[PDB]
Amino acid sequence: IVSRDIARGYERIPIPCVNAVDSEPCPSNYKYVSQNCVTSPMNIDRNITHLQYCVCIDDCSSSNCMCGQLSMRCWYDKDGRLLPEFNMAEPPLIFECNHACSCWRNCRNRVVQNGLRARLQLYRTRDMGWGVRSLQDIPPGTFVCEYVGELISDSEADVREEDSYLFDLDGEVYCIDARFYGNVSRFINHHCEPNLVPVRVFMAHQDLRFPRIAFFSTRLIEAGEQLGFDYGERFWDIKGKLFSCRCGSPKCRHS
Ligand SMILES: COc1cc2c(NC3CCN(CCCCCN)CC3)nc(NCCCN(C)C)nc2cc1OCCCCCN
Ligand SMILES: [Zn+2]
Ligand SMILES: [Zn+2]
Ligand SMILES: [Zn+2]
Ligand SMILES: [Zn+2]
Repeated sequence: IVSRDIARGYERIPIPCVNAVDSEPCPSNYKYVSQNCVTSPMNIDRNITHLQYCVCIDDCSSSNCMCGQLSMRCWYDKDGRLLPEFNMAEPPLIFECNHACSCWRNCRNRVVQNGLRARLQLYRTRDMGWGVRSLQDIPPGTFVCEYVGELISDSEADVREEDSYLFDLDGEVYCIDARFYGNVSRFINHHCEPNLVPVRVFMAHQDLRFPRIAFFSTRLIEAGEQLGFDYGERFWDIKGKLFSCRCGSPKCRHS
């Protein structure tokens, strides 16, 4: 246990850092942030009159909810987990209720905006690197964590040497660079048969150029199991020429 909480209390629950492999301290060559940040101007559309919202008089569990319609339909069940019908292979955009909605803060269409609910842990792996794992079982379709970092423009990401922490939000594209500023997600390793899938979500604003990346479990994740997600083709078309994926999956597509 090299750190009581890498989030310094910014998350709803601590994210401890342990090392049972060697004596290396907890990573400290980056700034931990719980929400996305920018290192320049960024004209995100936060005009409240531009927000589409609902006028539900219930807990937004009816087919009339405008926010559910924008999401195709509300995909969250009573527990806040994605319904079985959710398409993990090609996730729809999710629009959660916002402050312009007539509903209450505890309505059904609010999950990602409620923050971290799982017991996660940053840990030293065998390959002398770092990974993240759940310390509890996590049912399928559960929101685990958001991919947080430095929001930057495509051209800006194009002049950065270290590109191993980028995440594309594919006119005019933007990326999230978790190299200098990032949250626990910057430590999740790649996996060809991922237990985590990224979903584009909109909460306080609905500027389509700036979706927020939420990781939902693709199946039951057992306590102690390491978290992972598919980095994608761009990552491997570039890094594939430097090393082979070691996710160790019988279906590994990058080794
Ligand atoms: C590591 O894998 C990734 C690399 C990326 C990258 N790399 C470039 C390579 C060339 N240098 C050039 C360096 C020049 C240096 C000059 N001193 C700048 C960074 N650029 C961009 N977007 C910008 C592409 C240009 N646009 C015009 C299309 N996105 C990337 C997304 C990646 O997968 C992310 C997958 C998830 C991984 C999560 N950890
Ligand atoms: Zn509603
Ligand atoms: Zn609502
Ligand atoms: Zn709403
Ligand atoms: Zn692999």
